[PDB]
This record gives sequence, C-alpha cells and structure tokens, in this order.
Amino acid sequence: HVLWSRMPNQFLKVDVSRISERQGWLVQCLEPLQFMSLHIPEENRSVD
Amino acid sequence: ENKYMPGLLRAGYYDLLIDIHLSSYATARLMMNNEFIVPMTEETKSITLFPDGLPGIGLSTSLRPRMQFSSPSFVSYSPEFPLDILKAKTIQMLTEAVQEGSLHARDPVGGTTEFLFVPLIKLFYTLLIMGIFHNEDLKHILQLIEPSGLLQMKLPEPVKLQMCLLLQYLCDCQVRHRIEAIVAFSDDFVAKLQDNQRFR
Amino acid sequence: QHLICDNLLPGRDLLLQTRLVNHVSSMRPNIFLGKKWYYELMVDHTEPFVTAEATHLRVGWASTEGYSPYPGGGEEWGGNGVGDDLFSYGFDGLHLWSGCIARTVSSPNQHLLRTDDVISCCLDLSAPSISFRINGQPVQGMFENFNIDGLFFPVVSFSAGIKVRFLLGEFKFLPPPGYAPCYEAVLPKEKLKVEHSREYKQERTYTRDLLGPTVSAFTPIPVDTSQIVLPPHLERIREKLAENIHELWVMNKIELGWQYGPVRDDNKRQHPCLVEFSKLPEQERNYNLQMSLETLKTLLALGCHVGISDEHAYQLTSGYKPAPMDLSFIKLTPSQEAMVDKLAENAHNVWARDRIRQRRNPRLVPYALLDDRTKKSNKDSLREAVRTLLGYGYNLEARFRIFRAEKTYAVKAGRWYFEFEAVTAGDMRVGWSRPGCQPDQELGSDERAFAFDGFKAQRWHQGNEHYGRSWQAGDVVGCMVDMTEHTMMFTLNGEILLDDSGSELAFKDFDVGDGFIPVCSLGVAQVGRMNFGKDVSTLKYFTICGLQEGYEPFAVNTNRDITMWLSKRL
Amino acid sequence: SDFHQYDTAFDLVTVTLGDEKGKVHESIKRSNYMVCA
Repeated sequence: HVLWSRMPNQFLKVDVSRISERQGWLVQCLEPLQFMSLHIPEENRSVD
Repeated sequence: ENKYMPGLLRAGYYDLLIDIHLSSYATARLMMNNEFIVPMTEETKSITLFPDGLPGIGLSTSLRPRMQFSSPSFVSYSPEFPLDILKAKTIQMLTEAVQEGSLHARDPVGGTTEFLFVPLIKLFYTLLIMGIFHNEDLKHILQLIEPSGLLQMKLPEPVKLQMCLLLQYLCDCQVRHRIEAIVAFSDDFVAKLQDNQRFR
Repeated sequence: QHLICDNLLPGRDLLLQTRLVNHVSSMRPNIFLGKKWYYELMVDHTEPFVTAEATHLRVGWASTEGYSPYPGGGEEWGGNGVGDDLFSYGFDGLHLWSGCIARTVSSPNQHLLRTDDVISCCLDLSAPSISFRINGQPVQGMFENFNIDGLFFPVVSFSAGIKVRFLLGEFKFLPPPGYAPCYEAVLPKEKLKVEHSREYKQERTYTRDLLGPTVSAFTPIPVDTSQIVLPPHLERIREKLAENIHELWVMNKIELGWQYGPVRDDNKRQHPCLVEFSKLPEQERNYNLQMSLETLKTLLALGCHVGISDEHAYQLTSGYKPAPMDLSFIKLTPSQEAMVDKLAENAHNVWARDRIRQRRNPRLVPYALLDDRTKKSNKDSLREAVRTLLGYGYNLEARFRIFRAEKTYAVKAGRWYFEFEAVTAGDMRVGWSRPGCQPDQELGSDERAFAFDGFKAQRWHQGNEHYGRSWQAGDVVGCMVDMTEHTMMFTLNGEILLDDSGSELAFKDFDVGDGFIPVCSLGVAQVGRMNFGKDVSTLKYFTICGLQEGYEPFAVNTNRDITMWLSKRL
Repeated sequence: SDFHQYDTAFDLVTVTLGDEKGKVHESIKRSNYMVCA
C-alpha cells in the first residue's frame, strides 16, 4: 500500500441542517440521520 | 430504507431479515397452510361464506402455530425484532416502489428493476405469510394491486416470478376462507342432522 | 453451521464488519488563530439518545493543513477527534480523543454533556497547552507536544436534535487561563460567518453546488535596512532628501495650529523639532536625517536602482517657512507607490518587532493584517517621500478537485444533455469521460476524458486544444454527447461554441467504450453547480438548444439524485 | 492507519493526565509516526 494522493469518494446525498447566529453565536443542527457504514478490518478504515 | 445502497447488497440484507428473523416462523406456517385443522368454536361457527369475494377477510380461525420470539440475549429460541415497526415500513416501501414503478422511473433503487422489486416483495411475501398485516393493511395492499396498480405493470422475469408466489397465498387465503365457511355450515348442519339421527 | 461460526465469526476480522453511525455534522466559526487563545461554549439542547447511540458532541481544535472532515469517511466510524490535528473533548464521561483514542482523564463532575453545561476552552501560541473546563472547573491538564502548521480553529462537531452556543464576545462566562478572547481575531477585514467545515458541497436553492478545496505563527518581522551600503554619490542627494523630508514634516504639523517650543508637549501645541534642518542637531534632526537614509537603503533592500537619472531640484507658518518644490504634480509610477506601501510596511514592522518587548498594544500585528486606517498614516509619510525622489528626478524600478457522476449512469446510447451553470471563475474543466479516468491524475489530462476548461477557453483531450469562449460569472456551459455519430457539442448559455477548425461539434469521432460520465473540475477556490435534470424547467438553456435537436436530460430517467464522487484532499 | 501527510518530511503527539491538579500524571504516549535515517 502507498499513500496515493486522491481516489474518489461520495457526495453523501444528505448531510447537515446547520444554523448559526451573530450575537451569541447560536449554533444548531437538527435532524437525526445515519450512515450505512462498515469498516474493513485488516487495513483498518471506515467507508460507507 | 436505503436507496443508494447497491443492487447486490439490497438483496442480501432483505434476505437476512428473513433468515435471521422471519424465516423459521415463515416456513412454520408454510406447512400448516395446507393442513386446515379448525376448532368448532363460535368464531368458527360464524363465517359468512361471502361478501353480502374478498381474500383478506380476517376471520382468522384454524391454528397455524404461533411464533414465539426470544430476545437476543447471551445468558443461555427464535430471535426477536420490531415486527410492528417493520410492517409499517414495508407498506411504505411498497408504495415507494409501486408509485416510482408506476411513474416508470429508471433510477431504480438497486440499479436494476430486479433489485428494486424482488427482494421487497420477497420481504413482503414472507411477511405476508406470517399472519401480520391486520386486515385493513391488506386492503391497502389490494388497493395497491387489484385496484378494487403494481400488477398492471410490466415486470421482468424473476420479478413476476416473485409476484407469482405472492399471488399464490392470496389464492390460499381464498381457500382457507372457504374451508372456514364449510365448517361454519356443517357445525350448524350436523346439529340439525343429529336430530334426524335420533328419531328412531 | 455452528462450525462455520466459531472459526470465522467471533474473530470479527476477516469479514467486513458493519455498524450504523449517526451523520457527523462538522463546523467551524470562520476564524483562524495562530498569542494565547481562549473561547467559551454553552449547551442548550442535547437529546443524548435519539437513535440507539449516545449522540456525540465533540469540542476541540484542528489545523488547516490536515483535518478534511469528509463526513464519517476517514478512520474508524469517522467523526471528531480522529485526526492527529484533532483534539476533541466532551461526552458522557467527559474525556478526550487524540487520533480517536478515548483516554480517560477524570474531572470534578464526571457529568454528561447535558443542556446546562458551559464549556471553557484554551490554547497558546508555541505552547501546546490545551485543556478544557466544564462550568469553569479544571479537567486535569491533558494535551502536550503538538506541531503548529497553519492556524488552529474551534471545531465543535455533533449530531442530534441540538442547539448549543458559542460564547466569543456576548459572553456569559470567562476565567482568564492563558488568555485572549476569540473576538480579538474577528478584526482584520473579514466578518464572522460560521460554516460547515471544509465542505466539498453546500446545499443551495436550485440543487447542491460545489466548493473545493481551500486556500490556507503571524509574527511581524521587518527586512534589515542597516546592512546596505549607500555610496557618497547618493549620500548628498539623501541629505538633500533629508533636508526636504524635515521641512515638509515642519509644514505637516503647523496646519493644525502648532508652533516651536522647547517643552516637548502636544497639548500645549509646542514642539522642539519645527526649527530648521541645520539648527536642530544630529540627534534632534536625525528623526528626519536617519529615516531618509534608511528609506533609500530599504529602496536598495527590495532590489531597486535609486540613482542619479535627473538633477535634484504657500501658507506662512510660525517659526520656519521655506518653499521646496511642487511635488504632487509629478506622477508617481505604480512601482514607486508600491515602494511607498513597502516603506509603510517595513517601518511599521520594525515598531511591531520593537514592541514585542513591550500588555499587548492593539497594533502588535504585521502591517498587512491590521486595519486600513493605521495604513493611511504610514503610506502618506512614504507617498510624499516617493514624490521627493520623482520631484527631484530619481526613478524607482521594482491541489485541485475532480468531480464525476454515478458510474451506473455512465450513459452509452442516445443524444444526452446536462448543463454547467457556473458561479466563480478559475480552473474549471467541464465535460465527459469514460469511467477509466483516474482522479489521481489531474482532470482532462489523458485519452479517456473529454473536458473543457471553461474560463481560459481551452478544451481537454490529451492536453491542450483551444476552442470556444471563456465564461463570465453566471453562464450556463451545457454538454451534449451524441452516442450515435460520435460527436460532442458545447454551448455557452445555449449558444453553440464553434471550433477553431470551423464547426459546431467540439469533440468529434471518438468511439463509445464503456459509457460516458458527466465530469467537472474545480481549481483552488472556485464554485460551480451541476444540475442533472430533476426540475426540467430549471434547465435554463435546454429549452433553446436541446429539445430542438433531441437531447435527453438525466433525471427524466430517475426520481433520485445522482450521488457524484470526488477525489478527496485526504 | 490515521496518516494523511503527503509531504517529503518529518511531521506529526503526547497526552498527559491529571490527578485533580496533576503534579505528575505526565507520561502516556508518543506515536502518531515513526522515523529513522
């Protein structure tokens, strides 16, 4: 294995519902959303 | 729920949920759907024979033995799962598949229409046999299919093969309903006949 | 069947094991930090269990070069704390992560992240002193010996039905360990805008558009001016320049009602250096003599010829009134006014280096990153000093993103269409390719890709070929493969781009191999959108060219979006 | 496995504990990772 610079990875069709402000910086993300993800064990890293 | 899950993988997990959970109580009732051993109780006495047809009339007599699910525990026998969460998803999944199929989308969820429909209907059919879908959900399934639609469509080969087996238990629901009817007659008839047995 | 299990399945590593994970939403509040720093955070909603998971709420730091938070797409089940640049904190059992290692530093509470807690954060410049606090209670100092490349920024990452708070200044709670609040680096020119952290995508109004990738120790250091030799040919003109620079500085004051006085007092309007260049001695007049020598030395620092090209050449004040020249009529070159900004930058960085010793005066930053009002007084000293040289006649002469759609929709038959509505201009290579295109190479630079760098106008099969036009911000590109007659057409807002060989067909007479994939690129910091049907009315120029020539949008087929791929910066 | 440093270099990592103030609680770990000549 060689650390090659780049290989394709997904757009991840649904990610985030972020909300923030100015006076107090009221940070907010709302929707509970999950992966269909695995990890390959013997060269350990996780993909979906 | 996954849409951008691949085609192969779609078929697998649907089979797992069968084979991990549903399969044993499903095949339990496959044998017993041909047996037809019924009591002579009052609910068996009643059954109508008719709409005053409809296959999903759930007057739901003769035995067809009951599934008993053991919770997955490692302190020590049929692994347990959310049956009732699942059943609402499946009607949701069918109407996600029928409507997108009836509008003819060629996205399809697996990649081919095979994996779009087959392993859902397989999941449906296995769930169909097991005596779930209380009898207004099955009316929605008939509204989805008869319509009195999925069956209207062109389907590929193993797709309609699965619809074929789907339709078979639907015919078997007609069969049991007629058998539950003829016992309803005969319990009334023999009690008239046993009088004529003893005028002697 | 029992025996298949025991030899394979409890070992857990030979098969590809899987588990649901909540979609990690990562953020950042816009502002790089590279002094001793400090910020605060209060929690408002958690919902610690809305899934069969303890919902995560991680707090820490990360670098710019490193930490590309592709969502759940790095190490073991993704998220925060996973990087060697990530140092996250805060959870059920508060303790940290470093490379996603749940080491178990204790606390005086051992309390869950609930809707009440106030998180107190810190960091130093060149000291890796990172240790956080809950409601201002010490959590047993943790982090040491980490490298500093780029400028570290607050992170907070989480996923549930959550609202929380930063507290930046609009505080609610602030002890002083380390110290400087995070409102201190809002200054330079930028406002605050809190974003979703590094963001290959962003979700917008039409459909989702594409951002990629990014552009990245701020200590002020001037260039040395004393190790530069001025010949005695130039010392006399420099003393003529110092004689001009002293009396214009005398004329610069007295317009505001000043006068000569032995007491160096500014409220009494009396200043000891308004009397002549000759009468003030060479430590009192050296405020104008040495500063005109070191300016012409800083002229020779940046590689400029400050030499004899031409011969060197009114409100009555209250103590000294000469008349040098008419200086602002002689127009300075753009190389000469840039040196006036260099004389403004080099001299002010000397004061910023000399005030390293002297707490923390508000102008202790380099000349470029401070506000434009402190830039005015430093330039107007050197813009008029540049007018003394041109007035006396002395000339001064001074990685990428790859995008492709879903391989299942590597379409192979028919006349197809998509469009590329383009937002920001740069390296924007747009087109089609076979699925064999390595994203590990740069885009269009091979035999399998038929691309078009929109801006710069050049199209891409096996390198350069110029063509077409360069688009202006808000132009639809449009790409059109004919799979039958193996041609490919380009437009620009429904206006078909001609060859430089004399035809409308851009890429002509290929062969259909394994399908063709819709393909776009991004340069350093450019933004673009790829709309693939779904809203056929939003196809802005498919209605003009398209429907006529019988092309096909993509999501006439589908009902789902096309999940594209990019090659990661990681 | 967590390594994404595509540079030609020596780049990278220690954690300390506390005992409610510390007083030592220092030595835990170093790796990130390893370099020879």
